[PDB]
Amino acid sequence: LAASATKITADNISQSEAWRRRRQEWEIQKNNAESEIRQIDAQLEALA
Amino acid sequence: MQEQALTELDAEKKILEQSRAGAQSRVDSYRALYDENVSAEEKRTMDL
Amino acid sequence: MQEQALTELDAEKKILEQSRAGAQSRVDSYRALYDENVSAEEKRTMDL
Amino acid sequence: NFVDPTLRTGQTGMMNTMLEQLSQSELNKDTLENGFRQYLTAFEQVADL
Repeated sequence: LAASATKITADNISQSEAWRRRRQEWEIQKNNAESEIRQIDAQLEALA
Repeated sequence: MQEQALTELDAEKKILEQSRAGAQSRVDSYRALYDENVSAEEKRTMDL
Repeated sequence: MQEQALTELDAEKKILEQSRAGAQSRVDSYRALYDENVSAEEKRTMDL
Repeated sequence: NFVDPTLRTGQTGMMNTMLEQLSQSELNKDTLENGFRQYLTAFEQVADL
């Protein structure tokens, strides 16, 4: 029963780590779109 | 003919403004995903 | 008119520098992901 | 420079099983108090010997 318990808490740590890697991928996608805004704004200034 | 050459750039501005709107929508999506790290219910399942 | 043709390239430089900044941000993200192979807690769950 | 409050040699099983429970991301006061009370229970048991 302690083996089942430590397998459960291992699954808990695995879920939290998967969610943290998910947030890191969201941060990468956020910075991609946020740099693309600055690129499109400089491109609008070049068009002006 | 020069006036048509000048209004084509006013159409190019519409192209780049739609690109700007799409990138702003991606930023507003991923900032909302990144700020809410784990939901109120993803915390409940770690507690469970 | 030639001076406007010359300052448009100084706006194009701003476009490519924002692209350079976005790619540098992606490199700084993925090198940090790649160096930390498994986290300190992803090792704990394998131990568990 | 090289000490780690997480990993120590000779670290007991009580500290390890408390570090298991604090390894999630959401660390509010309730999780971090229940883990400490469970650690203190195990500490009581090894101190009653």
